[PDB]
Amino acid sequence: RKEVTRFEKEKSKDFKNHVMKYLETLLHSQQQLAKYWEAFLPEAKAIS
Amino acid sequence: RKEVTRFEKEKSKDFKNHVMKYLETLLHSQQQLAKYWEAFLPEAKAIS
Amino acid sequence: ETLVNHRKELALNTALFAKSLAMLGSSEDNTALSRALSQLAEVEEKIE
Amino acid sequence: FDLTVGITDPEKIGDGMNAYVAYKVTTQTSLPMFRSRQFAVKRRFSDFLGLYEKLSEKHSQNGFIVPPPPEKSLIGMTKVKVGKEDSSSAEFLEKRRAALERYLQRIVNHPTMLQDPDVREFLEKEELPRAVGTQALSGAGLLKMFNKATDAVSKMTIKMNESDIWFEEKLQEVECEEQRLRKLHAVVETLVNHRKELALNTALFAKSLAMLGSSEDNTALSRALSQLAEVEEKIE
Repeated sequence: RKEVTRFEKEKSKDFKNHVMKYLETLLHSQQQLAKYWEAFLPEAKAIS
Repeated sequence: RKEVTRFEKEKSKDFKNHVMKYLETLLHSQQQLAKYWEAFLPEAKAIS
Repeated sequence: ETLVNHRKELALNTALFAKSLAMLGSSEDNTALSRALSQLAEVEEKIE
Repeated sequence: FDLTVGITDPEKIGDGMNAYVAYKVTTQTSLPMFRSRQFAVKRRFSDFLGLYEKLSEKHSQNGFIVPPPPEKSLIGMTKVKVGKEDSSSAEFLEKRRAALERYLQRIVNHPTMLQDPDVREFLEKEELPRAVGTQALSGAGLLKMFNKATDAVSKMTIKMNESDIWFEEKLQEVECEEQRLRKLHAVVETLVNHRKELALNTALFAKSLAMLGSSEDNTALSRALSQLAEVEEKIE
């Protein structure tokens, strides 16, 4: 009982870890994609 | 002389064609990446 | 020719990325996880 | 409580097959079971693994799970996912560090068994911890092999107990789990196959600009393609 309830809380914990890796991929994708595509924006509004 | 000057203007023309394909890839990449990443922005600022 | 070789199986790998969500349906079913992975489905389909 | 380590000190003794590193561990958790409250230890990869597997045998005979360390000595040589202990010297050190801190977080993840004083004092000091741990003493190996051969014959009637009410979920998920991990890590090996040559294709995309330098040289085209160079490098 102890180690399988440890398994449910540990599965919750590392499911949270890889899902926060997924939404962390979403977050650094958001900020990276945003920052270098707005850096590409003036050279898109001008000649590239 | 006629056909090689045709080759220089035709090379200029289709170099312009594939380079406008490159900057067209840049353009549709800009507008597509912009539109669906700003569509992903509210579900990034909320739960995904 | 190497692009013709591996881009098709790359597209098949994106199809298997979509089928990995049914593989997650063969596992714990949490709707907060399910919205994230179903959103990632159309993300990777747009990217592909 | 507190676990913030710094994995440093790549003390290499041999290169290639199963490199052994006395790496730094910055030991947090300044609770009063920890004596000095601020200390950092070194951990030699030949030393603490065998003693930790001894302690793992101990808390296995009273009954617990082990956190998997960076593995070696027939555990890290026989089908972890592929193998290649030769590669655990210079490039998969980051894999060693990653699974190492996974191991450390799972050490933290047993707080009822976190109050074990001997392993706390061993990870609390840097004493070159008992270098006989690199071992080959599998005389119990064939013993548990024919014990497994006996259990595979005589598990059936005991499965019909109240154990079934607790095991049917684990059996369903381990069947679905082996199916999904077979498919998923097959996708991972195909990813290892083709992402590297994809990166090489992006390198050839960069070399295609020198191929354009072997053609008409217009600076308006050149700025666009040199901008696309760092575009595709950022994307890659």
